[PDB]
Amino acid sequence: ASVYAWNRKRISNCVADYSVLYNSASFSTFKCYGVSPTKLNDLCFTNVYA
Amino acid sequence: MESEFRVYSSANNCTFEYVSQPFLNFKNLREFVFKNIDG
Ligand SMILES: *[C@@H]1O[C@H](CO)[C@@H](O)[C@H](O)[C@H]1NC(C)=O
Repeated sequence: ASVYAWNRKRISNCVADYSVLYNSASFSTFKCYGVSPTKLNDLCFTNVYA
Repeated sequence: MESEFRVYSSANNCTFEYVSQPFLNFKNLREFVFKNIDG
């Protein structure tokens, strides 16, 4: 989508594997604010907004 | 043939969706208990 009409996908009731994203070589920026990438694969959240 | 659904008119902000396997002289007796404890 365009940045004025940015797509929001609500992610619920599943298992989120964040190490697949973190260990990928295809991403240039993976800057996390408020949480560290190492404990993302452990913690649990109510909803994820993408 | 089931061809009439008139239960709602809108759906705006969804927080949770869950699709599952079907739960189901009078021949069947269905007992259900619904509880709301700590969310
Ligand atoms: C809920 O829906 C209304 C209209 O559909 C919208 O204006 C509002 O921003 C929504 N709120 C949230 C938290 O999604």
